[PDB]
Formats: sequence, structure tokens, C-alpha cells
Amino acid sequence: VDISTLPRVKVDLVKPPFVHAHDQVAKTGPRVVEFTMTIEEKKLVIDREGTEIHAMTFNGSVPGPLMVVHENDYVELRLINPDTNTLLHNIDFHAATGALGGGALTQVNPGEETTLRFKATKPGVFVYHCAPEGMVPWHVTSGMNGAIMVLPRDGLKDEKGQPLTYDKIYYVGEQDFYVPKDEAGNYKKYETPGEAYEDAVKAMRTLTPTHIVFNGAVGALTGDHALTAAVGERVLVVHSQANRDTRPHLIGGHGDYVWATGKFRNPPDLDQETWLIPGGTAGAAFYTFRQPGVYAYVNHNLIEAFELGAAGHFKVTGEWNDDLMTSVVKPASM
Amino acid sequence: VDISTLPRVKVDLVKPPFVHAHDQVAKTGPRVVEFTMTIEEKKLVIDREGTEIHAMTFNGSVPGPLMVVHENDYVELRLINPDTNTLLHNIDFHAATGALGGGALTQVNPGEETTLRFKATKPGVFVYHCAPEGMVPWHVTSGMNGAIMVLPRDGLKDEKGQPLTYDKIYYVGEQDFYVPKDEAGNYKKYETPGEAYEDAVKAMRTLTPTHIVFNGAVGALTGDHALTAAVGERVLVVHSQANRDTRPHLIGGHGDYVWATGKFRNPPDLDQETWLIPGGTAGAAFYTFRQPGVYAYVNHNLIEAFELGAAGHFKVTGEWNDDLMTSVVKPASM
Amino acid sequence: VDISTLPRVKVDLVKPPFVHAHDQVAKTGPRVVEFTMTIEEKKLVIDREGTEIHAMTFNGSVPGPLMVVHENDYVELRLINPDTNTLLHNIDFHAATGALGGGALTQVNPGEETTLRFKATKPGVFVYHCAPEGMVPWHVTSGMNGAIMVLPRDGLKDEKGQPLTYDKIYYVGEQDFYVPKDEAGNYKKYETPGEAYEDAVKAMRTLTPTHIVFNGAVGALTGDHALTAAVGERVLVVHSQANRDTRPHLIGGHGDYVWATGKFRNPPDLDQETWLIPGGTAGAAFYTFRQPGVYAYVNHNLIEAFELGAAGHFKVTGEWNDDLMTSVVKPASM
Ligand SMILES: O=N[O-]
Ligand SMILES: O=N[O-]
Ligand SMILES: O=N[O-]
Ligand SMILES: [Cu+2]
Ligand SMILES: [Cu+2]
Ligand SMILES: [Cu+2]
Ligand SMILES: [Cu+2]
Ligand SMILES: [Cu+2]
Ligand SMILES: [Cu+2]
Repeated sequence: VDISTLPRVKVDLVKPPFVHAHDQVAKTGPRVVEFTMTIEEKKLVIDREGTEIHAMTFNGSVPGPLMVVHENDYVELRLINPDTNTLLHNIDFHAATGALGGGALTQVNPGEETTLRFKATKPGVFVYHCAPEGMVPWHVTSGMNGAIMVLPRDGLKDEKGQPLTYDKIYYVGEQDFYVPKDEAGNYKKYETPGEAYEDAVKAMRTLTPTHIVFNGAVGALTGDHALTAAVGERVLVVHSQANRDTRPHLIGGHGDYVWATGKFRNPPDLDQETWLIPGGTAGAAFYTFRQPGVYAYVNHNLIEAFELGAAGHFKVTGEWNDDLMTSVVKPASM
Repeated sequence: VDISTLPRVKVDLVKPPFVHAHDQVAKTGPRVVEFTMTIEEKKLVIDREGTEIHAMTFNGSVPGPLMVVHENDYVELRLINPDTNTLLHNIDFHAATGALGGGALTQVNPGEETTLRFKATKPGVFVYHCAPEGMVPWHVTSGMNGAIMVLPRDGLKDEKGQPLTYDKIYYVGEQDFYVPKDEAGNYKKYETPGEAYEDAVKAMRTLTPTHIVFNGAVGALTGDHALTAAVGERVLVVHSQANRDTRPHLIGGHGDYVWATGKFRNPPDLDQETWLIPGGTAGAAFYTFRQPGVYAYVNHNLIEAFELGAAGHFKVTGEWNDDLMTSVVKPASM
Repeated sequence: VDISTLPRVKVDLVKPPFVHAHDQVAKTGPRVVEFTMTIEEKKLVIDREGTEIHAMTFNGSVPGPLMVVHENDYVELRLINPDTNTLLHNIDFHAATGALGGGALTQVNPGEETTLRFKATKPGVFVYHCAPEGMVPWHVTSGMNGAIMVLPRDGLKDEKGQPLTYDKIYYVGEQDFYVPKDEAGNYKKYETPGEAYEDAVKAMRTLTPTHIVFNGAVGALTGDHALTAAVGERVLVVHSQANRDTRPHLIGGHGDYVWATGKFRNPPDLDQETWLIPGGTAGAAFYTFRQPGVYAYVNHNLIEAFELGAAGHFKVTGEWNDDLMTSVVKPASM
């Protein structure tokens, strides 16, 4: 069909871990879904010690926001690189077909913009990331990555062909950073991106992240920013990692239905404790909460979780089920 | 149903790689299965060089013993921390729902005990591990982890709905250790756990294990302690890794049926050479032996296997099948 | 059936990434498929800087060539170790059953040869590699590994039982090297293999590759040696990694059907962006090209791809589809 004849709609994005409002069951036929993102280079404090890096972002956040469309919609993105930025950027969608995912068509210097369109032909969650030729891992590992969800037009299904309907959705972007260190082990600081580049390449080549965080910083998804749910609520957690493997795990829960490699035409894996999301992939886990209280949601390399930053919390409200779990004899001397 | 009315039974555990006797087909309805484990902090020699660490164990072994129940049984564990220990401990079951898997309800100082109950609602093999708030990876990577198998009530099945019945079962716990090193590369020794802690955190933060072993030490599953089987015997190998990915492989065999991420409501992967068990997961592989002789069972990062310790042996008895394999021309000059 | 009565055929191998001619649908019943490979120790330049290593090869290439048979054929390999070599070698097939995959039966000193036969009882792609007792990871990580494809007799199938027929096939072998470094970080050179050995073991024990390459060198599958396809062509890419995990990704495409762990009795995963091939495994991805131009095929640890070598190219010929992707507004000031 002629694209000028399709319905169109403009989306307004939200900051992770929240996700812009959408309908699971598509209420139109295929449409052109219009997004705008503004690139922002900015200083970010990433840990409790105060370590500050020069982050490269889509729309001011690490990760960039989650975009949501349906299968066979067209994604039309206006990408803006303001003149207050210093570097060249572009965008590669793993959801898209051709021209290096879009990166060959979207190179923008500071002071430029561009508009890309692609057809979202395959249902799933997918990574998107900046990828300028010759400096690709530097941009990705400076935070310049996010994800897009392409829902089936009829929503998610279980393997029996019955619907799986989530009540809430969160997007957890997991970021490996490589802050350059001196031989004593202290982080270096730099005067310009160009003076940092070789140091950044050397740090990356060690293959050892200095920090691994959710939503851009140690502790970002804790305290006043903990994730929330009620007992009985169905929650979808989309989780991306653009550069290294991760192994997500809900401490005190499970993934009832998990698309570990993120693609909805496949039946989900059931009853997972932990799953493997390869670097360069988005995955998705569906869980119905059964107990109240605090949960930690982690990368289950527990060093990566509890020493390097890859840990957030849920606070869950409701009644405690002693059939599922109880303390028979509380800790006591003996 | 009211829990005080269910059948009960007391289990007596065995040391890995052996597994306490149980029935594949459950002969009772749901029951309360009572276990006791005693925590033991102890010195362990982990390699041929004599490197000695302060291990943290459930029941005196690394890994802790395999517990076996059926789906919808209740697990009731009496956890004892004798006053001859120095640290605080607890337990998190990945099989359980609520209170951080049990860790929030089971904190025991030296001289204390506690009794936890949980309903085993999902069939599979699962990790269990100690997880005291603020020192989680230190306990796990000191050996304080094991696994629990929750069998379907009707036993294991293939994808056609026919039974898979094992003749023998082994439990391989794989442990990554992070022994602190000085700048020359030699292992440090410490006077108290507290004096070691910061050094342990620094070693963990490198993300590079110094040792990766089966059953607690280099060579533990070799020689007089090699695993055994006969030609034609059906063997289930349960394999856990509480903190890092592993890639198991039977040298000279296969995994005929593999639940790589361990959950029995999913159809197994067939005919595997090698499979990925994510850190924080237990998996299970079923194989029928077809040839006698020595096999090595390894993590197929062969450096991890043959230089760092992640290798054991099977000795298999029976007839050699020249149809499956033969030397046509033995090695000779030419 | 008596093996002396079966048909026989002699195969002549080709250099990767090409694959010897074969039929997807087997035109004979089970047969004895005769191969010969000659071991070659040789100097290889692996990067643009000129770093030269002493490689250990099957048939002169890294990886060794792809062998192709059908399920229940017999593989009969004549392995030759000429007297111009210095080391002892053997071969382990992950496709085979017994005697450590063949390694226990195929030990050849320089000046010796041997002939092994095994029945290829399981369909899939599988790793093969040298594995001399006591020096296994040194040989594998010096390049001494390849793969074998065991096709079902009726060819590949989708999950509905309909045929998947590829028009072309490529074999990408991915190699992690561990070139020894001094404390300043410069590569060491050695006078004999024996003088290098301890240094090689120390480098391996860091677990950190210095190089990760396709087809034996940085840039090997680029320029005049880029992979090629036409729009509409069905391509199978077999990808092996004998020692570390990889996460393959076609930049600008997908894996339409992927056997991530390589075994054809399992239904493929659909619509993958990226997939996890565990170390010690071969996998296979089937894709129909839909857009022309340059693609990069990478390990999606982008540091491993673009800094350490794990990147090749496709050049695809044909018409551009503006329905799938177009630049609406080309980059411009604003
Ligand atoms: O049980 N979560 O480490
Ligand atoms: O074939 N096992 O390295
Ligand atoms: O989108 N490939 O990095
Ligand atoms: Cu950028
Ligand atoms: Cu990418
Ligand atoms: Cu403990
Ligand atoms: Cu855990
Ligand atoms: Cu060799
Ligand atoms: Cu092997």
C-alpha cells in the first residue's frame, strides 16, 4: 500500500524505566508512527564515589527511551543533533532492514538533523544504538543506546494461543562503562573528547567494565525511584544490553514467561530463575507477583550486581501468603 | 489444604556429587519434606599447589548438597549456625517465592538456628545460596551455594509426553574463586575474615577468577573419585553455577536431552554438544552412554577446564562399538 | 549393515569461508565419506600492526575447513602430520561418540599419519579441534579447530515440516588468540614452541584475548574477500567458536531461522537480532537478503568486533526497497 495514505500518529516519549502509553491490541491498521529524539552530550555522575563521565545520550537519558509500535507499522524518527554538542552521531535500529539498521543514512554533525523511516517487519524487543564508522564501541559504551518494542498486532500470546496481557511495563537498560584508569587504579579525567579517545580505546580493550549500572547510575532504581507493583499484578520487564551478555534474575521471584532473546514469534521459556540476554540484544520477562515486600532485580553475576552497580529494587504492596512461604521458627539462640 | 494435615518426611542428605535417594514418580501427594543443614566455615585446599582458602559451606562441602522434592511439596529447612563459626549467614532459594527467596527470614549469627518453609511451586533444578545484605558475592564466591531439584510429580518427560527415566544422577557444582593476589601475582593469606574482606572485594572487582573448580578443588572428580557409568546406562547430570556463566560439554559424548536453563515445563534441547548455563542458574543434561572408557566432563572454555580446574572424569564400563567409532589405521610412520 | 558394503566417496576440501560442494538432499543411502587433512604449523600475521604468531592448523587455514556429511554417514579421516612440523597433534570431533571424540585414537608425531572412522549419528553443525593431553587449550587457541556439518538426509526443515533450502553457505570460524605480553603491554616473540609454552599458559590464564578474529586475521572477510549475496538469496552462515562464547549479529539484517546451539532436530529460533553460541559449539543462521549494500557481520561485543578483530562484511547486489527503509529528510543544517 501507498505510505502517504496510511494513518499517522505522533508519539511523545518518557524517561526510562517508564514507557510511553500505547495499546497492546492495535486499534488501527498499519500506521506511520512519528518520533523525535534530541541527542544530548552531558556530564553524568555514575556512582556513589562521585565518578563523573561524559555521557552520549538519546533524549538526555541512559538508556535512551523505549519506543513502542506494532508489527508492520512504519517508524519515522526525526533525529536532532544540536550545535551545543561536539560529536558526530547516527542511529542503528536492530528492528530495521537495510543500510546498517539506518546508521548509513542518519549521520548528523552538530547543528544538523535528519528523518529516517523503516518498516517494523518483525515482532519483538530490539536494541537501537549510535554507531559512527570508526568509533562505534566508544559511543555505545558512553550510554548511546536504547530499545524499541514491536508488539504483534493482536498483543502477546502464550504457546496455547491465549493472550498474555501485562498490567504494567518497565524498561531496564543495562550499561557497561569503561572509565580509563591509571596504573594505580584511579580514574582519569580529560579536557576534550578527543584527548580522552585513545584512553577510552585502551580501557575498552581490557574488556573489563569499571561499572555496570541500570538506568545510568549505581542505585538509580532504588529508594524513591524503586520500581513498584501490587500482589497479583502482571508486569513485563524489558531488559537490554547493547554490548555485553547479562543474566537477569528477580530475587524472590521468577520469569513466568521469558523471551530471553526477545522475539515474540517464538514460544517463551517458562518458570525461569535466570536467563541469558546476549550483548547486542533486548529480552523480555513476564511475571505475576505473589508476595509483597522488597525484591532486588539483578544481573546474577553478583559481583557485577552488588559491587559494580547492576541491581535495582521493586517495592510490592499487598498481603503476605504463608502457604507460599513462612518462618516456622524465627532466628534464635540454640 | 491445611499444612498440619499433610504427610511429612525427614531427608538425610549426602555429599556431592552423589544425591540422596528419592523416587522419580512421587508415591505420596504433596508433603512437607524436612531437611537440616549445618553451616561450616573451614579451611580448604583448592589446587595442586596447596593454595588454602577460608571456605563458607552448607553441610561441610562445596557445593552444598543437592536437595530433591516434587512440585507442590513444601520444603522445610532447619538451618544451624554453630558458635564455632565466626560470620552471619542466611539462605536464598531460587525455587521459592517471597522474602528474597528466604534470605530476609533466615539471618543467623553464630550460635543461632532458624526453620524456614516454602512451597516448591515450579518444577526444575534451581540454585540456592547464602546472601547476607551487603556481603552477598563474598559468601557465594567462598563456596556457599548448592542446588535443589523440584521434579514433576509424574517424573521427567520428553516432548512427545513419554517418560525419561534416569538410572543414576550426579550433581556437579562449579565454583569460581577470587583468591587475592599481590602485584607480583602471588596469593595473599589473611589473619581474620575481616582483614581479608577488602582484599576479597578488590579481587572480585577484577571479574577474573583465579580458580574454577568442580566439587570444591582441582581434580576432585578424578582418580578414585571419578564419576562412573556402564554402557547403556541413562545418566542425569545436574550442573549449577551461582555467579558466572558456564558451557558444559561431555568429551566423547553429548547431552541427548538438555534443559540448559533447568526448568522442566519446557521441552529439552536435543543432541547438544555444549550448552550455556547462565550464572545464577542450575541446568540438567540426560545422556545414555554408548561407548566405554574415560570421558572428561568440562567447562568448554578449555583454559577454564585444563588450566583453572573446571574438569572432571567419567570411567565407563562395557563393550566397545566399532560401528560407532574405530581406528582404521593406527598412528604410524609415513 | 556391514560397512565394507556401503557406498564410498572421496571429498576434496576448500578453504574457509567457502564450503565444499555437497547436496542438501542426500542422493545415496548412508555412505563412507573419505576426507584427508594435512596439519601445518606456520607463521601467520593476524593484525594490521604486523603481529606474527606460530599458528597450528588443519590444512593450512584458521579455521580448518568445513566438512559436510549426512546423518548416519560414516566420516573416515586420514590425518597427516608431516615431518616438517615440530609438535604432536590429534583430532576430537564433537559430532562423534567415544574415545574423547577421536583424540585418544589419533595421536600423531611429526612424520606419522592415522585414519579414523566414526558414525555421524546426530544432525547439526559441530566443532572439531586438536586436543593433545596436557596441552589442549594451547593447540585450540593457536587456531587448531574447525567444524563439521551433519545434514539431515532430507535437508533442513522449518517447524511446520517444510523445507528450508539455502542458495549459498559460508563458514565463519571465530578465533580468540592470547599473544603473550610483557608488563609494558608489548607482544613477546619466541625462539621455539617450548620456550613459548609457559608464556602462552600465563597469557591464557588471564582469560583476556588479545585478538578475536574471523578467518584467521583482522579484516580477512573484508575488501576483496568480503562475503557476497544478491537480494532475495537464501544464505546459511555456519559460525563456530571452540573456546569462548560469541554473540553473532548481521548489521542491517537478522537471523530469520537460527539454531544458536547448532542441532537440527530442534526447531530454530525465529527473527533473531543476536544469538549466543557458547564456547565449544557451532551454530547456524539462515537469512534471506532484502536490501542491497554493505553489511557488517560481527560479534556484538562491539569492542571485540571493532577493536579486537571480530568483524567481516557482506556486499549485497540488487534493488533498494524504499518501503522497507528510506531517508525522508537527508542530513542537513537545522
Ligand atoms: O538470589 N539472588 O542472588
Ligand atoms: O572436545 N572437548 O574439548
Ligand atoms: O548494529 N550493529 O552494531
Ligand atoms: Cu553517538
Ligand atoms: Cu548493533
Ligand atoms: Cu554465608
Ligand atoms: Cu540468587
Ligand atoms: Cu595440535
Ligand atoms: Cu571439545
